Amino acid sequence: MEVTVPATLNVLNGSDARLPCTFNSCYTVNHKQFSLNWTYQECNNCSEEMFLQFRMKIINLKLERFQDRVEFSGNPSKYDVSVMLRNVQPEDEGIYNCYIMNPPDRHRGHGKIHLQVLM
Amino acid sequence: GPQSFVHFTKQSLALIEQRIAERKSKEPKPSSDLEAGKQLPFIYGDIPPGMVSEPLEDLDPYYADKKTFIVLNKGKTIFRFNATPALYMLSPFSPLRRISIKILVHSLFSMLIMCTILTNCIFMTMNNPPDWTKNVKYTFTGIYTFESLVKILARGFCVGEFTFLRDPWNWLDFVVIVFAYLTEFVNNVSALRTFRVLRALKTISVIPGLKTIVGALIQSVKKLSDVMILTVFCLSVFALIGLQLFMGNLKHKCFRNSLENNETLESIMNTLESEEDFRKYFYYLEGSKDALLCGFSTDSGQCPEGYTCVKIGRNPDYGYTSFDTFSWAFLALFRLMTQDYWENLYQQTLRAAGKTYMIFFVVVIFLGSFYLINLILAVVAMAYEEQNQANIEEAKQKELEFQQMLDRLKPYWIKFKKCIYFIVMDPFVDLAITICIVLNTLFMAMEHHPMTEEFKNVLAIRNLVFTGIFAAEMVLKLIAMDPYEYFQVGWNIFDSLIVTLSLVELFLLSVLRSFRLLRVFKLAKSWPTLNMLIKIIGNSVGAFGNLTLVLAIIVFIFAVVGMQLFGKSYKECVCKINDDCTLPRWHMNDFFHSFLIVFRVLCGEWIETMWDCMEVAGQAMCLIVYMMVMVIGNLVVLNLFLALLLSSFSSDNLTAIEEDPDANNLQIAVTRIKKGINYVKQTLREFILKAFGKIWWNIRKTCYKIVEHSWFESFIVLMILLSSGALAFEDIYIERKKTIKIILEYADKIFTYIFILEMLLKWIAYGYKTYFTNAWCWLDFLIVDVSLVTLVANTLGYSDLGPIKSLRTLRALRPLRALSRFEGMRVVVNALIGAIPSIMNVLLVCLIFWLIFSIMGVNLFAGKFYECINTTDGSRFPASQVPNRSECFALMNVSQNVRWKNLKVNFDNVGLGYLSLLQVATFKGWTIIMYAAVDSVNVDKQPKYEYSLYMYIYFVVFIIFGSFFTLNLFICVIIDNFNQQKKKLGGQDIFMTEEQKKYYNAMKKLGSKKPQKPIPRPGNKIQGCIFDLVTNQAFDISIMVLICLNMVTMMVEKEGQSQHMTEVLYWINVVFIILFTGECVLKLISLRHYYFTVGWNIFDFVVVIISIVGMFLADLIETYFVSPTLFRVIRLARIGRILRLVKGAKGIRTLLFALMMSLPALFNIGLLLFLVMFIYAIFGMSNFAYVKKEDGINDMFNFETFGNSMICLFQITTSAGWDGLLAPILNSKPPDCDPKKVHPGSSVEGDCGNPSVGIFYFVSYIIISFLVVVNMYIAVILENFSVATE
Amino acid sequence: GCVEVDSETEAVYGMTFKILCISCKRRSETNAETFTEWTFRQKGTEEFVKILRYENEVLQLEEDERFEGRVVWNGSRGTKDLQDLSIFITNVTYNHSGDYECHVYRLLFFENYEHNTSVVKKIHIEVVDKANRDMASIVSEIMMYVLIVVLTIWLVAEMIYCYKKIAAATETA
Ligand SMILES: *[C@@H]1O[C@H](CO)[C@@H](O[C@@H]2O[C@H](CO)[C@@H](O)[C@H](O)[C@H]2NC(C)=O)[C@H](O)[C@H]1NC(C)=O
Ligand SMILES: *[C@@H]1O[C@H](CO)[C@@H](O[C@@H]2O[C@H](CO)[C@@H](O)[C@H](O)[C@H]2NC(C)=O)[C@H](O)[C@H]1NC(C)=O
Ligand SMILES: *[C@@H]1O[C@H](CO)[C@@H](O)[C@H](O)[C@H]1NC(C)=O
Ligand SMILES: *[C@@H]1O[C@H](CO)[C@@H](O)[C@H](O)[C@H]1NC(C)=O
Ligand SMILES: *[C@@H]1O[C@H](CO)[C@@H](O)[C@H](O)[C@H]1NC(C)=O
Ligand SMILES: *[C@@H]1O[C@H](CO)[C@@H](O)[C@H](O)[C@H]1NC(C)=O
Repeated sequence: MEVTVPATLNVLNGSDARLPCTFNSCYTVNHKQFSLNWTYQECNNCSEEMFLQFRMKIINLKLERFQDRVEFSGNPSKYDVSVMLRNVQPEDEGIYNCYIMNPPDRHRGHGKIHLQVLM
Repeated sequence: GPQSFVHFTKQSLALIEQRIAERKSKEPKPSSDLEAGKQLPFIYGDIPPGMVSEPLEDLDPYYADKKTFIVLNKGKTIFRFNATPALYMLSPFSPLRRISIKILVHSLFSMLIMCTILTNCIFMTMNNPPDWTKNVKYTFTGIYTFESLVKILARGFCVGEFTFLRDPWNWLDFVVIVFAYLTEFVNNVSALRTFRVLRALKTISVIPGLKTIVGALIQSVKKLSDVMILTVFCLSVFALIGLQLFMGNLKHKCFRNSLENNETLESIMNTLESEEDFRKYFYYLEGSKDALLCGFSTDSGQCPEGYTCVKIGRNPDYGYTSFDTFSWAFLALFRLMTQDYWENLYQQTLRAAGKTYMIFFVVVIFLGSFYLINLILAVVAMAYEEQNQANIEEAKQKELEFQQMLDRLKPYWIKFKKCIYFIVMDPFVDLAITICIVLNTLFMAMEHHPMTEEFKNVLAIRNLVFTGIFAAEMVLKLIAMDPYEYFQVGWNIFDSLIVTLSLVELFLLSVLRSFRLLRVFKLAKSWPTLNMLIKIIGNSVGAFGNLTLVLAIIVFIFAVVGMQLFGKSYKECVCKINDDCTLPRWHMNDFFHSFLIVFRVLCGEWIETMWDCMEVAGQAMCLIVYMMVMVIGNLVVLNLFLALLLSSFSSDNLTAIEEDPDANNLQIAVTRIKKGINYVKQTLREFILKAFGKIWWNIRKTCYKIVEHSWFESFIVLMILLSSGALAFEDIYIERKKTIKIILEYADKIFTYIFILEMLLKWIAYGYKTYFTNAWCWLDFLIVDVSLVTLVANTLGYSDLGPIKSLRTLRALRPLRALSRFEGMRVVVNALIGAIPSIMNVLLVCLIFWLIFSIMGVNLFAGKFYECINTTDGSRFPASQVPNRSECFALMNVSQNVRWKNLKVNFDNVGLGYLSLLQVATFKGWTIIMYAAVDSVNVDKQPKYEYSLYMYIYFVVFIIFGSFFTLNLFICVIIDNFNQQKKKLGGQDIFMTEEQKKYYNAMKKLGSKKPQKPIPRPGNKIQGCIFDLVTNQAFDISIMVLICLNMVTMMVEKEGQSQHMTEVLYWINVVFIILFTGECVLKLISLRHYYFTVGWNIFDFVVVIISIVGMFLADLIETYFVSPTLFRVIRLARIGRILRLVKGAKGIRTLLFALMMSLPALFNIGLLLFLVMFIYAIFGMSNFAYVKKEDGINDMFNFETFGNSMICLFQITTSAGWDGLLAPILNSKPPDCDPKKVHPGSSVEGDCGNPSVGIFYFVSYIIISFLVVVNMYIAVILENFSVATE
Repeated sequence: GCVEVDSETEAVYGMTFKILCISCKRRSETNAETFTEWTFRQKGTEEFVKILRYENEVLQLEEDERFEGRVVWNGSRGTKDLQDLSIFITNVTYNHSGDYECHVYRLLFFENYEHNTSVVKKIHIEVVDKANRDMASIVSEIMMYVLIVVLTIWLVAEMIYCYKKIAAATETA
């Protein structure tokens, strides 16, 4: 399961941020097992934090500083799990993680994206 | 002038454009011995050294005028270029052109390119190249750029009539170099690196000779237009038939009845998705991936109680086996026509659409796979044969001209040395050595798995002493004979290699112990057929060595291409071809396994791999790749087979040398024994003599007069058939049919009494002499005597005794009396007995050769096939636990359901070696043996997955040698024998009665009226206008196009089509029918009373009528009564409107004439085959009616009845899956069986069979079927040759 | 490897009789767990009253004077997948004439489900003082004999006719 992501992402402050995570899995994705793990971490030393996932339906945990700004904007059936960042601020600058597990393919996918904000 | 060697100069150029000036002011073909790459004529003699690698004048007069020059080299090979300035930039006298053309002609240049190609290939096979390679790749691209620029420098890319572009093979150079450039920079995802593979095709032109080989192959494929048209035609027609009959019958599945919680089939089918889920609802036979086919008929498979038949679901085999649509129907008819794994097609179709549809498969397997393959073989052989004569007619011609043109131009060591050389006295010591050889091989043939210790000790020491003898003989000879000449002789050469290797083991490969067996081949000196085999093998690496090489490079290309396209796909896309989510056992991730799949595709087992391929990496590419492999390989392999075989027939010798011309050891030592045995015969035989009323004649004429009366023969034949049917009624259901049982028992006595009276009459008619010198009479005598032996025993109550009981089982031979009555069967048996001496020679050779292979196998594998499976699942327990027998037995003593179990056909002994090799050589059952060989570790050690992976090479070498070359020997021998026989008869048919002969000659004569009746214009004007209307050259063409449109309207149908589209096709059909009837009645208008004078017209008429009545009757039967099966059977009658398509075609009408021409002889052979099937079926019903339901044997394909027995026998007539039927017969002891099992309602108490009679039965059948089918093959092929010779 | 074969109906008096009742499964492999019970209506009477019930490996018998001591199991033995459920009457009496039928109550156990099913098979038993050979045998015995003898004649006679012709042949000779 290769993951197609842009390593570095520069988005203008206050604009919309398209954060594309995609994969090419040869097996038909079926919603009754396929899982998406959406996590982010700032500095390597500081801890990873989870904000979105997908077990049966799209789950948003509505976090502090991630409140009312993140919604799922992709559809897993066509291998697109992109998300949007509404009206980016300087704060969300950091390193974004999309973890994909698509059974019955055993290999657990992993995309990494660096998001930077320009004034 | 043979000295016309001058340097190419400028004043020549001032002269070359001179003539051309006035040739264009005034308004011969080039010498066939001077074109590029060939050799310069000898008449010109030697080239002065000052001119080698220099431009020379173009001596060809037709090229003399043109702007051009020729270049020659040390190899005397012609290089012809054009004298224009390079790209109109560099004149032919620039120094750079000079040095570059020298470097172009250089032979080390060709060696360099060949070596770069080979290293390129060895790197194309590494699946995961590492870092160094990207750099190497750079080097390779550099070398190819250098070799391209060297040519195009002198060669040009510009048009001077001669250029880099013109020559075809350099197009490949452009495509490769450009693809190297693009992707190195641009950086389709599936097929990135493939086009590199195309570099390896440049082996074709760098290595010399192959250019002619590929030319001849593409010439041989030229004459396949008619045959491939006919093949697609026939497959499409049988696809229409199969699609009509079985649309959607493969989607019948046993469905639950007690559907809980108020759900219909619809409510549940949508919502079902896992294999496991389906099992909760359908009946899946244990351990299979597909649910069971069932049927709505008595003759079909039956659902277990509580399950009812319903057509809902996917199709079996991932959805790839089905007659649902024309495309899958065509694919299924192809897998039938190539007889690949049609065991499952046969069983699935018969299980779903009932068992009486065997007929279809009979008609296809005969008229299709048999006939079409025959057609292809025959036409390829004809083309290659004409090509070989094309070479030979030039071969003497070229030799003849040269000879006429050439003619027209005109101390102590010496004593001991000669002593031992005398002691190498040939007529004796060699025979002693060959005896040592044979004793050795029959000593290594006593290898077997469980050996006592002293046995391996004695084996060891005897080998040692035999190696001692052979090595001593070698040194005797090296010393006595001159050493320089010891190595001169070929056998000596072989033998020296063998003796060295022997001393190698005596120093000790592990395998090489097995290589003392090669010394068997020394027997070839005095055994002419083994000499023939060695010459056959020699012509594989010898003259016909280029062909072998093409085959090698083609298989390499397909291995690398398949790997590059599908290797990753088989890795990510795999959890859908193995539920454990590991690679399957036969795949294309690596180069070795790619190669293995390509090898199997050549062997003809191409569809299971194809389904896996299609499931894993898409349907378009898999099909194209497999279908390219199949065709290319099968044409080349055939070409190789054919080339060798035609070299065997007559080109090996023209009796140039006698049989063993110099006095052979067998021919001198016999005399030294002839002087001995006669000395025995003259001396001691002398020494022992020294020491010591007409009324009988009248009645004989009466009885003899009766016996040849026609009524008598007819009556006896009638009794034969009644006896044979009485045989057929005795199945396991006879405990029911009481009155029939009793009538059969009494009829037994009646026929016994009749036949006894027969033999008594025959005695008096012929007398014991004439009667007892005739074989048929001896056979009938034996049969009647065993019959009356049985009768008497029963009366005396000793019936219980076993020999009598086991003499009953011999009652199945009563059909044999049928042979001597039908002449056709008699003459076929006469022909087939005529040949058996030659089959004895060849079978002995193939037997000794397989013996070498079988001892090789026994040394390698014996006893390593043991595994410790778990019965519940059926799985090898993992090698991590159960490491060895010892921990398999501790396990067995702790838990249950585990048995340290063998393979039941393995390499434990030599006899089992033979059985296993027969299973491998016929490609049936071979996969499980190979799978267990490549898991081998060591005796008492648990096999590991693909641990000794590279043992597959054993079976690869075995297929190539014991299966390919031996069959070639057999086929050659059989053909010589048949031509020998034909000639002895005087060339007449060898399989037809006299009657058959006269009718054959007549029906040959019918196809000879080229010119026909006048058919004059009829009187009345308007109908005369209709006359010239219908007789237009294009009116019939228009009809033909209408038929083709009809054909496609028939193909458009599909399972599941909408109620709309069904009636749309319905009216298209009826408008077609109306239109055909109209054109027909138009024909009747013109040829008043004359429509019926040419047969094809009656064909059209009857097709019209069948078409009309079939449509009417289908309407009636759908309206009034309910009848699906009758509906579809009578609806297929509309196919008649297609079949007239052959009328226009003229390349198909000759091949069908050939078929119908040959039909009688195939009817004869079919009778004989049916008789053999019948006898073997009665033996089946007697013996294996109660074997346990295991592998090939199942509920409906068994030997419990005449229907089922005859079905299994027809299946294995084509040798399809006889291993499956043999597997349960072999098991004889518990726990493999149970010998005290009471079958309910009958008295036979044994579930498991007799191995010995099982093996004899099945091996015999496959051999007899092979010979009768080879006779079929000869009949068809001989007619094709004969009818094409016009 | 079951074949279903009907029972014989003519139990000679005073010697043992074996009543057949064979019931194979539609598809042979399926496991099952059968038990059977047998019923009888005496000749001349209107109702079927139970006689024996074989389940597990027992042959529990309902008490009836007529069949109390003379029935023993001769079915399929020691398995629970009984497919042959026949019974044996040791000393046939005139009281045992009647109509006897059996019921097999199988419970095929399948992949996720079990389907209890029933089959009833009916037999008629007539007791006689002595055996009468089956009609077929008689008709055939007479038949083999008749054909054999007549056939000989066609042969024997024909030979005479020819012999005569041959005699005519000698006559010209
Ligand atoms: C032989 O195979 C059977 C079939 O799986 C094993 O029995 C299973 O054992 C597991 C224990 O992990 C249970 O969960 C399953 O329910 C069992 N299945 C059945 C049908 O009983 C058995 O353990 C295996 N034998 C050995 C020695 O491993
Ligand atoms: C069979 O395989 C087992 C592998 O465990 C061997 O048995 C072990 O041998 C090692 C080394 O001596 C020790 O741990 C014990 O003696 C055994 N342990 C167990 C778990 O069995 C055994 O020697 C192997 N060899 C044979 C006899 O085939
Ligand atoms: C069965 O299911 C149907 C759903 O179409 C429902 O209308 C009906 O009431 C159900 N019957 C029972 C007895 O639950
Ligand atoms: C199995 O293991 C037990 C353990 O005590 C031992 O007594 C016995 O001999 C072993 N073998 C058998 C066949 O029981
Ligand atoms: C039937 O029983 C009587 C005694 O009641 C006895 O005389 C006779 O031998 C018995 N016959 C058999 C076959 O048991
Ligand atoms: C179902 O099984 C029971 C025993 O559990 C039995 O009494 C009953 O007769 C069976 N019914 C059928 C349909 O056979």
